[PDB]
Amino acid sequence: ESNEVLFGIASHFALEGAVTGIEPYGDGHINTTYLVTTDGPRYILQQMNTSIFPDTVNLMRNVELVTSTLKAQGKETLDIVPTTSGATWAEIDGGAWRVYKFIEHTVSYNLVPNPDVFREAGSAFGDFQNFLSEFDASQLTETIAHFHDTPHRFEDFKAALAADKLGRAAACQPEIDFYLSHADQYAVVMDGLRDGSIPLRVTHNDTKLNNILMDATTGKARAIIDLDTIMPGSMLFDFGDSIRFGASTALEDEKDLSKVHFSTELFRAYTEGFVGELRGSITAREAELLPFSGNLLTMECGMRFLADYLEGDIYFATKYPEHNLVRTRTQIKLVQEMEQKASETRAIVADIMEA
Ligand SMILES: Nc1ncnc2c1ncn2[C@@H]1O[C@H](COP(=O)(O)OP(=O)(O)O)[C@@H](O)[C@H]1O
Ligand SMILES: CC(=O)N[C@H]1[C@@H](OP(=O)(O)O)O[C@H](CO)[C@@H](O)[C@@H]1O
Ligand SMILES: [Mg+2]
Repeated sequence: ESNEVLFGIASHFALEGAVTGIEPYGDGHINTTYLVTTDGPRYILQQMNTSIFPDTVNLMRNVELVTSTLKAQGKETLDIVPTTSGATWAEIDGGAWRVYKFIEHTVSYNLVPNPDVFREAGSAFGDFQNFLSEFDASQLTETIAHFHDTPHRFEDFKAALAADKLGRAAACQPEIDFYLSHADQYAVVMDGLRDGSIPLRVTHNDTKLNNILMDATTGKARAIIDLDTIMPGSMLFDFGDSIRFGASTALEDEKDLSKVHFSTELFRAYTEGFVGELRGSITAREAELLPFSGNLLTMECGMRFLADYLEGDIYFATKYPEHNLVRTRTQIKLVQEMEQKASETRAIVADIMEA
């Protein structure tokens, strides 16, 4: 957007300084995020993606509930900056906008630099699961239906495949056939939720590493951010998605596949932190499925990238024509290694569960 428009958006909100700049910020794929610099404090300005989140009112009700509950326990969270009229967000010229205080003195990662960071991530998201269990499902309505319903995601993929809108399928048969051939594996968690053998828990559902901010001095988790997909699910969704993004030795969109590997050391680090917090609640069946949840969420995210590629990149932000194809290829590479290292990851979980 133009500065004129963005500065105009900013004037709707109860900011506490003269705005000097509003610049695109971050590696989030969904909302459109800006850093607001002023003569004092910083802010994050976001245009919410209403094609993905059509029910802005319900989305903001969830964010308000989660954040206000954290605040009421003296816990740092996202601080909504209200409109100058006291609302939690603003509809302006057909767009939905919100502002958060910029969370200061923090660092974040798109790639794990060492095991300690990822262990801390595990601890933080494990703790967040405990926090979220204080809510019952009825308080947090789904912001996106079938969000980690992998069989449903596969129906979406198959439809995108069959339509082949852009004729992109011809260049990615190996990737397509990978997802088609794994179709038998996609229902394991949904089946478990449906018949009661996996508990339905309130979950974050987007636990990739760059949705948590760590303190720049202590290295401890300061705040879990990107609260848009908090809703009922399985613990396995949060665990698996974290492993997907953070147990890789490479970026999500790394072009050079030789750099992309699944790290059992990073798997162990995260699991130690995560299970460490949830040992009192984790069931036998959840523990059994922890390794495979890595596979599952990586395949789900990968199929979604490839579906988006086949549909002309309508869902995820992209920087170049092949971006989603590049992303799907890292996810496949990771799953190939997770399959190969299945016995090691089983052993790692078994080991951590006793200790
Ligand atoms: N309150 C905040 N303080 C500092 N940084 C933030 C804040 N909120 C978001 N960010 C940064 O902006 C990025 C994108 O925001 P996010 O809510 O994750 O958007 P998306 O939904 O598009 O992923 C985050 O990954 C993080 O780096
Ligand atoms: C609401 C939504 O679709 N979020 C996506 C999206 O997360 P963001 O933090 O919003 O960029 O990109 C992820 C892949 O990087 C994917 O796993 C996730 O489900
Ligand atoms: Mg995000």
